[PDB]
Amino acid sequence: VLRDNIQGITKPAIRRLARRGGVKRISGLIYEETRGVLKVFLENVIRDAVTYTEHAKRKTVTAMDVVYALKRQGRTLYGFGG
Amino acid sequence: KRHRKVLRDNIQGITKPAIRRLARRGGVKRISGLIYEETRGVLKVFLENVIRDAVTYTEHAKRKTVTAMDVVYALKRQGRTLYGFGG
Amino acid sequence: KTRKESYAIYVYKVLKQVHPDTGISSKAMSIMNSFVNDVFERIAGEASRLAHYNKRSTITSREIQTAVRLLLPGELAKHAVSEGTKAVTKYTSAK
Amino acid sequence: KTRKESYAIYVYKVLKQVHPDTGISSKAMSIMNSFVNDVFERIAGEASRLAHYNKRSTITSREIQTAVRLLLPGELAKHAVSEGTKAVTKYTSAK
Amino acid sequence: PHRYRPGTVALREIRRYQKSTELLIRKLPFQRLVREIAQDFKTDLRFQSSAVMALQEASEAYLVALFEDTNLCAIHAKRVTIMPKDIQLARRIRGER
Amino acid sequence: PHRYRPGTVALREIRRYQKSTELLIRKLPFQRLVREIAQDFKTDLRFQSSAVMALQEASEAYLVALFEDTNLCAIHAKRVTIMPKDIQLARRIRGER
Amino acid sequence: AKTRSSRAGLQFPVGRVHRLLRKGNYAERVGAGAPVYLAAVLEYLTAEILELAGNAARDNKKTRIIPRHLQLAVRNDEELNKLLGRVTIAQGGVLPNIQSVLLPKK
Amino acid sequence: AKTRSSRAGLQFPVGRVHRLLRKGNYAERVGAGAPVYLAAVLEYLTAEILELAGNAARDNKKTRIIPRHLQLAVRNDEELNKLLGRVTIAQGGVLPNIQSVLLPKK
DNA sequence: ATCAATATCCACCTGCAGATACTACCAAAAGTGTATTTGGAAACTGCTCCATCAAAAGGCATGTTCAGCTGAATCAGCTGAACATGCCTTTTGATGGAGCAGTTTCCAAATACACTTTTGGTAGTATCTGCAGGTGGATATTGAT
DNA sequence: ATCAATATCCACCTGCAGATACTACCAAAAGTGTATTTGGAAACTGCTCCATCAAAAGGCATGTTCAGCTGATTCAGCTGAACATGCCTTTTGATGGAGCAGTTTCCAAATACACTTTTGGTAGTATCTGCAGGTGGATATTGAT
Ligand SMILES: [Mn+2]
Ligand SMILES: [Mn+2]
Ligand SMILES: [Pt+2]
Ligand SMILES: [Pt+2]
Ligand SMILES: [Pt+2]
Ligand SMILES: [Pt+2]
Ligand SMILES: [Pt+2]
Ligand SMILES: [Pt+2]
Ligand SMILES: [Pt+2]
Ligand SMILES: [Pt+2]
Ligand SMILES: [Pt+2]
Ligand SMILES: [Pt+2]
Ligand SMILES: [Pt+2]
Ligand SMILES: [Pt+2]
Ligand SMILES: [Pt+2]
Ligand SMILES: [Pt+2]
Ligand SMILES: [Pt+2]
Ligand SMILES: [Pt+2]
Ligand SMILES: [Pt+2]
Ligand SMILES: [Pt+2]
Ligand SMILES: [Pt+2]
Ligand SMILES: [Pt+2]
Ligand SMILES: [Pt+2]
Ligand SMILES: [Pt+2]
Ligand SMILES: [Pt+2]
Ligand SMILES: [Pt+2]
Ligand SMILES: [Pt+2]
Ligand SMILES: [Pt+2]
Ligand SMILES: [Pt+2]
Ligand SMILES: [Pt+2]
Ligand SMILES: [Pt+2]
Ligand SMILES: [Pt+2]
Ligand SMILES: [Pt+2]
Ligand SMILES: [Pt+2]
Ligand SMILES: [Pt+2]
Ligand SMILES: [Pt+2]
Ligand SMILES: [Pt+2]
Ligand SMILES: [Pt+2]
Ligand SMILES: [Pt+2]
Ligand SMILES: [Pt+2]
Ligand SMILES: [Pt+2]
Ligand SMILES: [Pt+2]
Ligand SMILES: [Pt+2]
Ligand SMILES: [Pt+2]
Ligand SMILES: [Pt+2]
Ligand SMILES: [Pt+2]
Repeated sequence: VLRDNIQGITKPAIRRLARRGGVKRISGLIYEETRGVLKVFLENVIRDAVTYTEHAKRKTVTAMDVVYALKRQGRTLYGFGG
Repeated sequence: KRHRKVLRDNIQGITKPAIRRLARRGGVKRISGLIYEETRGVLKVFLENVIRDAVTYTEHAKRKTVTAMDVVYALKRQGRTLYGFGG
Repeated sequence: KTRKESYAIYVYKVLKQVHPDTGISSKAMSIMNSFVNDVFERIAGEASRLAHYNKRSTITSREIQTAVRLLLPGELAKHAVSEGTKAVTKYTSAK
Repeated sequence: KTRKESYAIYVYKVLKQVHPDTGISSKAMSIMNSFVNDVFERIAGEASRLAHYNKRSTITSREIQTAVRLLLPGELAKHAVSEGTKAVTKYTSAK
Repeated sequence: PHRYRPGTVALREIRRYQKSTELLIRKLPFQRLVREIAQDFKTDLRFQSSAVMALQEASEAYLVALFEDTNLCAIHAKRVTIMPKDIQLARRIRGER
Repeated sequence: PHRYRPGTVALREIRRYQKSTELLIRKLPFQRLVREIAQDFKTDLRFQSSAVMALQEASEAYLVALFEDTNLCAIHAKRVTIMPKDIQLARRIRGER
Repeated sequence: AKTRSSRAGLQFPVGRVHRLLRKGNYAERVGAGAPVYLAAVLEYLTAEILELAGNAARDNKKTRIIPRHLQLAVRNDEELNKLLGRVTIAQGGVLPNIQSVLLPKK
Repeated sequence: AKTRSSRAGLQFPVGRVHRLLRKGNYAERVGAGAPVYLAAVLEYLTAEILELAGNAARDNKKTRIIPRHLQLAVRNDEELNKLLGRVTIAQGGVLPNIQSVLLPKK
């Protein structure tokens, strides 16, 4: 019963996110569209965090790596250091 | 110094045809009648914000003259970087 | 082992001055500390730029003041300026 | 009668290299001078931050390289990293 | 036999999830996805637990906010149902496209 | 007596203004607006003419870009006429709110 | 000896703020008042948020401030909201808000 | 006495770039390779834009690059567009682009 | 379709704004060379805290039904585009004069050690309690008739 | 309307994850004092370029007309919400080990510092040239019929 990791972001999970976003009714094609959007979001952020890891010559991505990555994508996060 | 004219309602100096031309450059084909006041409104907000910061830079430098550079710094700060004026 | 500095103790103090009966979870304290680091960076960053623009070698309270004016919204700016001007006077007029 | 530096002559050299019969208007040159400064500020800035994050007091070609990777998109980053490495290698061998 | 009308439970869920702050994606599936995406940038990486957590927080913040804009776009077109073209428009206007 | 149908001159003007780069707002009316607004912040200021020109290039690029977003919001609504609700939507999604 | 925080009449650490400015590469030099001014400003804004975050805690029948209370304080204050308009407070959630057109027809 | 530019085989002024890193207050120390690498990235980027801008000038039967040519060059290239996604080139105008549904008939 | 109004597309075409050219200077870069300090790489290791996995938990995939939403079609009514017309306002080129900015002089303020006292962070340790959920029971809300 | 199903609200209960107080310690801030360097205000004035202005040059304001767009109305049929649960994926918490992070070390490369050479900026004065915008005059594009 093999499955893509992206598909692990399930319809009901996406449905909950939408709900917190105040969405009442959801078209069927939205779930695939959302997974795509998340994938681009994560690629851009992880790419940058990993760049921060490599520069530091570590093999572990630290929270700070991510926080720095977020800060420079203009999506500042509070709660994880820095 | 002896007298200097009073500035009022200059927003109306942004005419209907001027706004229409801007909308054309923006690819707009049909413009509803209320667009013109909305746009003047939006523009005055844009200018207040830019001029306020630029003027702040001016005063900090202790000058009476707002420079191209003051404007270019004000824009940079608001994430609307401008090329072509020493900036 | 290596020293890890945080604004936490001083945040806790201020909380005690402001809601003496109220406490703070770790996670919230972590947020408050980010917030303090973030704002320092923003204000220092801008002060730094102002000094350069004007070909000065020093970041003085004047630069910090203008930085606060450029960065903080109106009412928040006004109070911050006064709080800050107040502390520099108090600091001067004390042996 | 103070001196104002620009990248103009360097921009012109390079322009002759790539389009030998093409001129540049002084407004276009002004924009080009702004572009160069802007990119310089964005790379040095990332470089600055990156060093701090790693507790280093030296900006090296290695900080610049990561800044370049952070700042430039995809294919421009790839080519810039070559051009930079190339010039440093060449420079290392040449004294 | 009892039945709630289409949208009654939806409203009930909006209220519920707008009250709370827990992550709405299951931790493990999200972690695999994070690692797969990272594998394409560097091989054999490990992840601080808080690092994955930071990413989840940021991703869910992001998507929750995009659904607000999306919903305004649906409503602008006089619908109550969000469609990919709403997501698309929100992103284009945000300067993401 | 000859007449182009509504829409035809509009498209002609789009091609026309999309092709050129001159400022579209008259200079002096714009300079006055700048002085009015600035004076309301601080009296007795002067402006280098390049400061005013810099403000104009910035403001016109800002308004042209907003009209593109606004146009997209109207079309999303299945209209071809831009309205204040379109501009308000563009600005809301842009974070200008 | 008397500390500069106490001289300035402040909980926030003037010494630390001073050091951080020097080692932050902001300028070749740093005036004496600047870390004072800056520490004041930081203290103030911290008091402002904690103030409102406290209330939000009380409003919700609670004594310990959590991330949710900082979120509600920030996004219900027009000014704090703008200053943090591009910030995400982890574990903060969102404001309860439903678009009216989505409300059931009464 | 060979300039460091020539040693690295570069048009852009390495001396200048080294100097500006010091005065810019970016770190305590500047490494010898850094202005070399940076001056090369700077020169690569300006070559890329002048290449494409010259093409636009030529596509237009013009001999001098003007601001509109820089704008067509940047906006027509996916990567330069993104790198200067939040920059305004004075006197560049916009790319001709009219939305489908606005065109006449069917 | 064919006819006619009127915008559009070249091609050449003279004036000139702004681009390119030289000859001189020169302050300030940029380079060169040796004396002096040190940041950080290199290498060894201790112990967090990370990936793996077994056992325990509890959310989601599943198909059916149909409520109510979306999008197609039709259309009255009215708003905004085109254009004619009459003329105000902006653009353009010329000029004494405010303020920027160029140079020099000088001390209040900062950097730099050095030495003296401290506090903030950690870590072992034990000690404490706010509140997440559990419960159970009344009460509101929704939907059926 | 009444009615019954099921969600929600509330008061009270309690174990424990996570908040807090208390002690000992030290390395490292943080400060105090003494020796030195300088950054930039001040006091003055050359001189670029800004506010001001008169004449000249072209865009804006207005009102009328109706083409076609918006927004209202209705409707059919398509599409997503609601539904119930045990399979199966995630969660939890226990355990070796990888690598982050602390420590010591030592020199390749940093800064500083003083004469030595070069060059990029401007400024004064000169000749050159690409194209903006005028022209007429052959090729579309549009909209009436
Ligand atoms: Mn109080
Ligand atoms: Mn006024
Ligand atoms: Pt950190
Ligand atoms: Pt400048
Ligand atoms: Pt976690
Ligand atoms: Pt759709
Ligand atoms: Pt102008
Ligand atoms: Pt409308
Ligand atoms: Pt800096
Ligand atoms: Pt040198
Ligand atoms: Pt050392
Ligand atoms: Pt070291
Ligand atoms: Pt179970
Ligand atoms: Pt139905
Ligand atoms: Pt009609
Ligand atoms: Pt009308
Ligand atoms: Pt005078
Ligand atoms: Pt004067
Ligand atoms: Pt001055
Ligand atoms: Pt101390
Ligand atoms: Pt202590
Ligand atoms: Pt103590
Ligand atoms: Pt509870
Ligand atoms: Pt219960
Ligand atoms: Pt119950
Ligand atoms: Pt009823
Ligand atoms: Pt208890
Ligand atoms: Pt000290
Ligand atoms: Pt000096
Ligand atoms: Pt005219
Ligand atoms: Pt006329
Ligand atoms: Pt009609
Ligand atoms: Pt419609
Ligand atoms: Pt039906
Ligand atoms: Pt379906
Ligand atoms: Pt079950
Ligand atoms: Pt172990
Ligand atoms: Pt090992
Ligand atoms: Pt190991
Ligand atoms: Pt290491
Ligand atoms: Pt030269
Ligand atoms: Pt020379
Ligand atoms: Pt010259
Ligand atoms: Pt022409
Ligand atoms: Pt003609
Ligand atoms: Pt003609």
